[PDB]
Amino acid sequence: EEFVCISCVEEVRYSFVSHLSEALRRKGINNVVVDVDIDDLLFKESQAKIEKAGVSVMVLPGNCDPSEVWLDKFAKVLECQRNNKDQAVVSVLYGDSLLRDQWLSELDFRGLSRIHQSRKECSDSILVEEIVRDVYETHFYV
Amino acid sequence: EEFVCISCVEEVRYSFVSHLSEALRRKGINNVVVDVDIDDLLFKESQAKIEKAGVSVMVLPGNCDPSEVWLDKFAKVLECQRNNKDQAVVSVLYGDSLLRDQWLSELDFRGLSRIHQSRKECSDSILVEEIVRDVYETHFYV
Ligand code: NA
Ligand code: NA
Ligand code: NA
Ligand code: NA
Repeated sequence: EEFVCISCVEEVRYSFVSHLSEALRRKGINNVVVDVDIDDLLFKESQAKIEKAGVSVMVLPGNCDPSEVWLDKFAKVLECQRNNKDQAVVSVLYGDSLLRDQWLSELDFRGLSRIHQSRKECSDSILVEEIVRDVYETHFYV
Repeated sequence: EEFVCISCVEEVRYSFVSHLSEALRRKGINNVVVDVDIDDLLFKESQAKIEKAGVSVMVLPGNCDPSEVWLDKFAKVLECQRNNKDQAVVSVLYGDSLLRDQWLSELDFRGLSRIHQSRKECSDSILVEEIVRDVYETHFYV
C-alpha cells in the first residue's frame, strides 16, 4: 500500500491541509500529515512516515521568505527523499500573498519542478483537486 | 430542485467556503455562494438566490465583534428568510480565534439556534462534513 506524506506548517494543518488529506482519502489514496513545526524529537519519530511515502507533498508557506523557511523547516523533509528514490516530490506554494518569484527560485535551486500554486480568486477547493489529480494520475493510476 | 445559499465575507470565499460548497455539491446538493461584502447594487441583484434557497447557511466571521458585523453585513441576509418561511437558517461561527460567547449571544438575540463552530485543533474538513451532514439529513433526506 503506497501512501502520500503531506508536510506543512502548523498554521495550515487544520485548514487547507485537512481538506487536501480528506480529498486524497476520498480518492482511495492513503496519506499522513507531518507538521514541520514540531520539536526535532517528535520529528525524528516521524521521519519514517516521510521516508516510506511513495509521494511527498510539501505544502509550503508561500507568503513567507523562503530564506527563513526552507533550511529551517523543509530541508529535513526533502532529505528524506533519498531514502527512497522511488519517491516523488510535489510542492505546493500556498498562501493569499505569495512571494511567488522568490519561491520559484528557491524550488529550482532545490531541484524541484513539480509545483502547484495558490492563484488570485482561484478557489482552494480547485487547488486541492488539482493536487489530487496530479498525485493520482502520476502514481496511483496506470 | 431545492438549493442551499451560503453567505460569507470575502476573506473566506475562496478558502473555507469553497470547500463547503464543493462538499455540498458532492452530496448532490445544489448551492450558490453570496459574498456579503459586495456593493448593495450587486446584492440587490443577488437577493433572489437567498430568498429562493431552501436552506440559508450563514458563514460568519467569528473572530470579529458581532456588533460591527451583523447589522452591517448579515441582517440583510436573514431578512431574506421571511420571503420563504420554508427556509431554514444554519449558522457557522468560523475562525481560529472566535469571540464565541459574543457570537452565541448575538445569534440567540437574532432567534438563531442551529449553530456550527470552529473548534481548537478540530479540522476544517471535519467542520465542513458536520455542516453537510446537518443540511443533508435535515432537508435533503427523508
Ligand atoms: Na480525512
Ligand atoms: Na495546480
Ligand atoms: Na464546487
Ligand atoms: Na459542527
